[PDB]
Amino acid sequence: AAIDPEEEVIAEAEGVVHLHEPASILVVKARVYPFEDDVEVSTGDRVAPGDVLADGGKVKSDVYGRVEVDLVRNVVRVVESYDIDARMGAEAIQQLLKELDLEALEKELLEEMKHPSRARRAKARKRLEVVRAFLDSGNRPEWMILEAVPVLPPDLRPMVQVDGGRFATSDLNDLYRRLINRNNRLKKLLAQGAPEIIIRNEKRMLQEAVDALLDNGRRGAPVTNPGSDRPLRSLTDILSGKQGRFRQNLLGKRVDYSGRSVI
Amino acid sequence: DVPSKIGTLLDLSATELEQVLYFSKYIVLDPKGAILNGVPVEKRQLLTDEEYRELRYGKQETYPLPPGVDALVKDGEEVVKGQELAPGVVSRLDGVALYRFPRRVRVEYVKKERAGLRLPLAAWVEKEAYKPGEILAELPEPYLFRAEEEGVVELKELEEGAFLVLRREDEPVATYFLPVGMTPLVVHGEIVEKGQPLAEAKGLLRMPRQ
Amino acid sequence: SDPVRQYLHEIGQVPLLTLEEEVELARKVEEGMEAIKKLSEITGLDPDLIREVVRAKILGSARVRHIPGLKETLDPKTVEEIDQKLKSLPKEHKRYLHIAREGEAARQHLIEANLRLVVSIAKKYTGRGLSFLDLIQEGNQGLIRAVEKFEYKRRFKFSTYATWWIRQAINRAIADQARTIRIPVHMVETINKLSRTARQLQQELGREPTYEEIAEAMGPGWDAKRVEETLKIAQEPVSLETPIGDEKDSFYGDFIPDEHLPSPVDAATQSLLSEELEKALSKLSEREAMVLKLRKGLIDGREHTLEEVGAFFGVTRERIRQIENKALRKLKYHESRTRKLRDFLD
DNA sequence: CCTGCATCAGAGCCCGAAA
DNA sequence: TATAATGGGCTGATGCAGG
RNA sequence: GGGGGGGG
Repeated sequence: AAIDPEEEVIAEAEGVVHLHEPASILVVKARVYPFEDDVEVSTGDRVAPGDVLADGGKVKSDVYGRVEVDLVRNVVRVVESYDIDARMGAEAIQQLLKELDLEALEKELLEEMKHPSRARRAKARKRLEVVRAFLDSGNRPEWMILEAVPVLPPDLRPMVQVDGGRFATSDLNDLYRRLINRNNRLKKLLAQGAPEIIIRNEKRMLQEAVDALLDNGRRGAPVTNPGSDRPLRSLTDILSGKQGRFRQNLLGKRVDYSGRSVI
Repeated sequence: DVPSKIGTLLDLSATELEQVLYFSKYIVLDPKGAILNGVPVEKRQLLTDEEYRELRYGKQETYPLPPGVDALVKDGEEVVKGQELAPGVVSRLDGVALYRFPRRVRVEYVKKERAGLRLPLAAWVEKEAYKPGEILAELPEPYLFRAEEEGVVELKELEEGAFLVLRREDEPVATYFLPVGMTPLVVHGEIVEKGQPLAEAKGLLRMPRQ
Repeated sequence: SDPVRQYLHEIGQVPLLTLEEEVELARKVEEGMEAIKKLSEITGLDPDLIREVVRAKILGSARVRHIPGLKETLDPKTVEEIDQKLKSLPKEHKRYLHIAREGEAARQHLIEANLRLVVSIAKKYTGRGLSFLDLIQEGNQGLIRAVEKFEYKRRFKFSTYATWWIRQAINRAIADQARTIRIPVHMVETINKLSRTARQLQQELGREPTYEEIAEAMGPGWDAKRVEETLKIAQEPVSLETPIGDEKDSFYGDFIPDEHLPSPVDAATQSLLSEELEKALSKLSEREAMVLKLRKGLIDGREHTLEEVGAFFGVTRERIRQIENKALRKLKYHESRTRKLRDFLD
């Protein structure tokens, strides 16, 4: 078939067809399973050896794999490949920590505490200090990754009109905006079924948005305002240091009813 | 914050925790019986991108053939390690080789015609049917096969052997078959009268390959 | 360890198409959408919902979620039910299921195969307020919709059509996210014009134009006051954390008083006012001061005009307005003695 | 086992500080 | 919505892969 | 990936 009715090749009369001169040859490791009648599994499905493919159950699959229905070659390919669940990101880790019975872990690490070489003694202790820390506290390890990220009250991240009618704004607002864009656009790339290389890229950028909000500069390049080399000041920055919350406004403040002069 | 609290809870190294959080490696939650490089995939193993694709999507490879060069292999043919596929192409994978875009379609049309032929009898081989390459006759000396109608000749040459068709007006008077060892002495579009030699039959006469 | 470099590596994993592979993939995508349209009518279902159900199984169950606009919540229950009706069709009908699913399989590979195109468009749009990766993803988003509307039979190469949608999606992204005070996309288009206009002006005048020279260079409708109010809108906010020069120990935000919360004097002045405000109503009588107090409201502001007063004060309707005055003027003599309220006049 | 060896978080106060 | 365009510009304390 | 003109 082709563009316009012209240039199509129709078969002049009865005959048999041979294919020659390919663009190129693709060798896949798969199994071919021809069919005469209707096919019962559509393309994309994954299947295990012995599963019913076509023709009411006579043809079946030898291998684990995923299905490729050739309607030209009227044969059901199955490319050998597994229903493997392997994940990337915080989504993976959140599961693995959801999936930890800590009392069991404690029991297992205690058993390792009765062991020489002291090194195994030593690291089974450090692990068991975190285990016990969660057990006594009531914290679930899954809480070290966020589903909901909190938003700070606006009067603590103000945007105010200063003398000039100009506006002045706290850095957290730009660190939140970067987060919101990325979350929002990820939401849309999901609904539009984008390839996983694209979804992967945004998912990682989402992490880095969360990581600059919470503790900009901690890992990787510090996010800066456009046309400035100034790291944006993130929540960690606020808390910490000589100019941080503690040392600048909690252990010492400016005061009323005071004054200064030469002596 | 060192040592990572997530890292220690999980017995994941610094590097391992980065790779899965920053989308540089996978970490498996249920291998569903996978196996890679001879060893079954164990839970909590970390696969690179290539590893993940070989286990989740299967292995494959496509090889260019030079323009105009035809393949030493056919569509749907199972291939071994290092089997050769095009004059300069050698596959590095076992599996089912699949044609991509054939530039040349050859459709062999089926034709069933009845055609005639006259030979000596001391020279003919008697049997009820002849199938390709089978010997048809052996002539002690050369015999000249003569036209048995008057007409214009429409010559149709096949790879080996020939067809001859005379006709007056546009109605075919005669359909003759010239096997191998029989070289036509007429050309297409020639007019011939009754009994002009159409072809020389020399020695062994056989039915052609096709 | 570097996020640009890693994505550049991951798109180098997909080989780029040849003209036949490109047209093959494009081919199957469009035929696949025609598949799903006809499957809407056979089925009595909705093309979008069929589109997402076909979509679900090609990608794997990794991705399954509710898609905005679809009538059913898209969970493994409904996609199993909807898939098995799809597979419950005659072989001449269900051949179109197979077409859909390789539709979406080609679309994926067509997208992945053109990711390098987005990079080389996005790299030219650096330094306009969006980060490189933020550009790419917005560019990729255009590529996605260039795949869904490409008509392969016009025989243009895919690069040619996709470039239009990519640049379209990048430049929206810039104009919609780059400003802390987001402003409408066409209004930024006007602002950008003032600057190009001025830059050429300055480029010929050998000095900075005034608003009037811009205004006429902008054509009809533009005067100098409108050049001026356009720029005040274009003004970007500045950071509370800006260092006040010195960079050691000085933030801009530390110089900015809080004018919302009352100061101790103000909060004291407002308390002081209500204190002698009611200690002045009760000193004639509180009843006629209650009528007036009901008129304005110590805490509520109960101020309309004519009507509601028809109800509960104690009297009918025009009398409250009268005792309004007599309370007011008894107040005014009452104040010529207690003249301590003059000071509140500021 | 121990040591190089790497990765991180420290580095005085208050006032003018001329943006 | 359509020529084609396809990979960036100084210290100390502590937890580690390695002689 | 941590830092500066003046006064005490």
